[PDB]
Amino acid sequence: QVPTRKDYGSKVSLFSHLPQYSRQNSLTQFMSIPSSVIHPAMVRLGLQYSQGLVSGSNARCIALLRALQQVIQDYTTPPNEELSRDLVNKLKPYMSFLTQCRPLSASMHNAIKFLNKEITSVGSSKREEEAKSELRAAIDRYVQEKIVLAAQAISRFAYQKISNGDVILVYGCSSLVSRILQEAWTEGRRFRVVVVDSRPWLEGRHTLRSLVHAGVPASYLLIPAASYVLPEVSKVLLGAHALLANGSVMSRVGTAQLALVARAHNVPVLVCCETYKFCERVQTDAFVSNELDDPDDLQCKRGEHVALANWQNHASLRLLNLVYDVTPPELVDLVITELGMIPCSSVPVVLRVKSSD
Amino acid sequence: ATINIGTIGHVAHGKSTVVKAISGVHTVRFKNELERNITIKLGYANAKIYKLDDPSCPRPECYRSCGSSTPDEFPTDIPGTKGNFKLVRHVSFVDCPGHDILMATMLNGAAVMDAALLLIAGNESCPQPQTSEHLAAIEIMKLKHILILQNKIDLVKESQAKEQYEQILAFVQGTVAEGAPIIPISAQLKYNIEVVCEYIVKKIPVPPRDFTSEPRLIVIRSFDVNKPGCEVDDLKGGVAGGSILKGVLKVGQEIEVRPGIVSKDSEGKLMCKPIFSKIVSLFAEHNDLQYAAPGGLIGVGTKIDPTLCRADRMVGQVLGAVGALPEIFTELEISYFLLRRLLGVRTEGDKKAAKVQKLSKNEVLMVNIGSLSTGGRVSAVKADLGKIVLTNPVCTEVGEKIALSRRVEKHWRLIGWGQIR
Amino acid sequence: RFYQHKFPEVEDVVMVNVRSIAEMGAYVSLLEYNNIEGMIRSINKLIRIGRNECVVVIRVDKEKGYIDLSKRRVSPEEAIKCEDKFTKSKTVYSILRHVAEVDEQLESLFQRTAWVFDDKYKRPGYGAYDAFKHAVSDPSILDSLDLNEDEREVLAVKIRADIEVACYGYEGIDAVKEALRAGLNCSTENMPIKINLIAPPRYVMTTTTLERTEGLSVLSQAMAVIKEKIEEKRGVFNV
Amino acid sequence: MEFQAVVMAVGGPLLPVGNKPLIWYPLNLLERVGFEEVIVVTTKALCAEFKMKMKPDIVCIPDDADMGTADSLRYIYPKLKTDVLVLSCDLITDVALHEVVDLFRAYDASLAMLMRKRDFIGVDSTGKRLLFMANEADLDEELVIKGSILQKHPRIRFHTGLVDAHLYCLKKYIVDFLMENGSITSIRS
Repeated sequence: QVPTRKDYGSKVSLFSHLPQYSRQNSLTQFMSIPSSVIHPAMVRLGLQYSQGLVSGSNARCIALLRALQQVIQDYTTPPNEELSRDLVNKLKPYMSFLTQCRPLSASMHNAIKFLNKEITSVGSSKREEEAKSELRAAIDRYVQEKIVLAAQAISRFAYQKISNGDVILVYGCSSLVSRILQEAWTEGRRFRVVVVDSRPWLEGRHTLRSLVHAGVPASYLLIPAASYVLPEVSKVLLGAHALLANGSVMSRVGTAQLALVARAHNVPVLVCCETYKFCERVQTDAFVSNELDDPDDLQCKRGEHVALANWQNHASLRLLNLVYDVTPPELVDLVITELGMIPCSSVPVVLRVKSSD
Repeated sequence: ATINIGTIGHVAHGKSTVVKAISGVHTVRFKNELERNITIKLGYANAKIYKLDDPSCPRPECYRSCGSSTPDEFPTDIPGTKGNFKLVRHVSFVDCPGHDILMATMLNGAAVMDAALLLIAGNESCPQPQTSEHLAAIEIMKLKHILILQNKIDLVKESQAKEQYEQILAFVQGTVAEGAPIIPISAQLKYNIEVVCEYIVKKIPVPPRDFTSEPRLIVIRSFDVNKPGCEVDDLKGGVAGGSILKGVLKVGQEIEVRPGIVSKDSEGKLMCKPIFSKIVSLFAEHNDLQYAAPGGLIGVGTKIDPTLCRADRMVGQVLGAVGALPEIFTELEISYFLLRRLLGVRTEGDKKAAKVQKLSKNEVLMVNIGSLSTGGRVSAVKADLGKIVLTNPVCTEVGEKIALSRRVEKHWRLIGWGQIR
Repeated sequence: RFYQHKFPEVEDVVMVNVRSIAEMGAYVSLLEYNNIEGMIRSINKLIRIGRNECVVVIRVDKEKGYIDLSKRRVSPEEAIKCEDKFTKSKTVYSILRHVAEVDEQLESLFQRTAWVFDDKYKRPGYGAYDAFKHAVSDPSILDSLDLNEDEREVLAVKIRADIEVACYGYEGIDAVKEALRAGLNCSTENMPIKINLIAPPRYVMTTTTLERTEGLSVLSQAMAVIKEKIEEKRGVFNV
Repeated sequence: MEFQAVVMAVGGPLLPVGNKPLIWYPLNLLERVGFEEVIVVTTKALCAEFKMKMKPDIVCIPDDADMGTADSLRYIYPKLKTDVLVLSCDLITDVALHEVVDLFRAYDASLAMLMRKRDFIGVDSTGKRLLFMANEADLDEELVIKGSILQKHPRIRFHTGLVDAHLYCLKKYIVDFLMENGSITSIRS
């Protein structure tokens, strides 16, 4: 009953700080099916989280927080022990196995920092049942406030920025990109969208399937074809997986490429973020926090002459698929947050709106 | 409740509107599955008979005597007259149909009626599909007042009309019908009801019937009206229209069903605690006569757990009086024989009727003890002695009405019978 | 419209509800005088849209629509009185809005429903709903309501316990009925009320809401029947 | 919580004793991974041979005399509150059983089956989502596909010749459906 890991295929020694994770292995072969040492619903949620079936950043963090809410719900605090400290040092192996299973975004990270600051904020003289229902109500109003009035706050803020007759490109499926554009289109602006997508994920199929139903005309292409549509765009928004301290975006694979070819034709770009998507630490590039995927998803249907059929029996061929990549500061112009509009290299001023400093 | 009379009709001629024509009251229940050609329940009616220098057979309605079994041709007779109708005998018609699916219905309400009338169909083929099947279960329970109630020659063509009924009477060697003469009827035209419906009652006397013996009742109904969202004070017992066979059932009469649910450490059969039951309410088919004559049906109201009477899972339970003459052992023996055909479908092959599959080991059994089909797994059963293996310790009186069911398909079959020692 | 006036007088405690965030403060509307609008570093976040918050009035208006509201110099021990002014009057507004079914007719109904009592005994929003609770229990003072007749007289969980007690014997069911009506008789003297039955097989008997934890009374009366009279005639029990 | 399971006694075991009767390995590879507070329903003579079983957990539950199949669940109803695994006795076991329960976790579903090592059964391209099974005589009617269930799901793969094992990874919704709709029976059907 110990959490274990492996490597799979091969892992490039140029990224020795960066792990590998396979998904077609067994994740319950070590663990007997009932357990109280790691809470079972959060385990099966991590298993959801490593079957690939949740990928949207605010979606996966709300899924993890609903899960840890359900974990702190059913586990009553037993007597003859300390109240909060036992719960938090049971919560640490929990998220250890969780970021073991599929690794960490920024959202999970500062979310669990908020729950740690909450569980050390709980008064120990408060008795068990009202304290548990109190922290229950506290964290679900936290995620309620942050997520849904972040959605409608960036709606009411980025609505007054969108032109008429303009077009707009976007890349990656968050939720709040669909929220701003669909909740704008329910207020009647005048535009047309275009969704570029990439490989191996074929990611924005989510977004294209959404916007054909929402009633907005769309276009669809992949990043070899990027600069062909780049003259036409007049403004571009962009969802993000992880904000940084020096005005950066750590997100899906080809984010900074469209940032660079968007500065290269001088179309200004805005991104949409919020409070709990920036870490405290910061980096120069992605090669110290970027994981890998299954190599063997790459494929073509060009007959049965698939060039990547017998890969790993060759040793002079490596599959090195970055999934979670960084963007420089002074090519993305601004971010859009819950406070309004602030420029990109001014983003660490929200670091001390903590105690109004 | 003096004499019962039982019309017995096999497959495919119609037993709904002809029950309406000559008996008056038709059978109906809820989620009934009432008929497709003939019925599948006991077709019972409530009758008070009177004859006033009139050969006709009237109902307790005292003005006319006709029916509604045909739309066009009405021959009719002298019906009678008014004036607070009288009562010759406490008689009431009953029916026992002839599919092979109603073994509960066809085996529980057949030994308890008194007179029998076997019917010949008129909507079937040139071979006889079920003529030797649906009184052969009534062979072992040994009724006496049995008649060929000749029914249909109306739509019957002339090539299969006037001689083949003798071939049916010769084909029924498994049916006690050689001492059954013919008083004919008509299911459609119901011609001349004053002689046609006369000697089905007038020729038939009382059966051999015991007046003051033990009421050893096998019950035919246990029904109840306690749907979700019900009343408050429906404390009753078996709300039944109950045909009795023996024993006078007065007010304060005693009657016991000894096992019911089998007693503690359920491998014995009896503990000396009798089941006390005072039947006061008794509905004599239009009236509340608390003094029940044997043989005939009466509307029985007992006083037991009302929870136990909603779905009648108690088809043929032995309720007997004091003086517990039934047997106490769990190793059931019978003196059986076999059904010679394997019939129920008509063909010209003689191939499914090849043999009689006996008892075995590691092989199932089921047989309607009265109308109770229990079984279990067997150990070592010999060739020509019937040792029925069961699971219910029941102090039943005599299982002289049994039908050895046997699976070949979705439906079971008929392969055996037997008389208890 | 709910109240008789249009604006409350000098130093009246106000239940109030914000709509949107202004520049000076927040555009705070006010439902309790039919939606009149007034005024009161990440303060500007829209955590407060559509939620009732206790406040007190500040200055003196006559007609000019002065709606300002000091959240600071109010006292929270009087805020429960403001919440009583809110919730009782909100039940009044709801039920009295469902009184009408098809404007100034409704307002003249409102001045002739609660303001009759509050011009006879002068209690602003406390004795109105409680006097209505009196009136649905005693409409004697509603006889003064010389209105049309059809508007006058218009003004969970219970512990469904279940223990099936029944016997097969006629003397058995006789003792069942005797001790069940005797348990009703014993329930009469000690007076737990409202033990009835709506299902003849079981005892679907209702441990009602008169003390909300009075399962002990129906329980020990039931268990006294269980131990006393019936169950020497095979009283065998499931849940 | 996950901490319970059950095995039905009769299918749809007194005389058959191979080395032992039908309980060799199902309790092994049910209890070689966890499951040490289980509730087994039983039925009599077979209820009292539970010392040479040498299992680290045995909890037997008897019943009435001649019973069906959903009534077993309906009488063990008042004490079960969480994830439930119901088995049968028509089983060999030759598979690491963690995979069926982990896929049942992996969709957060309510149902499961085992169809591996007359007979028709369908499932989609991923091999995971089903419609219904077809047998030899109840389907005297030929085969009926609903409209929308084939309008959305593109293909279906009917399987020919494997065997059932009557496993049901399962949870509280359908057992509440069984206790409220009591007259609905035939767990295999």
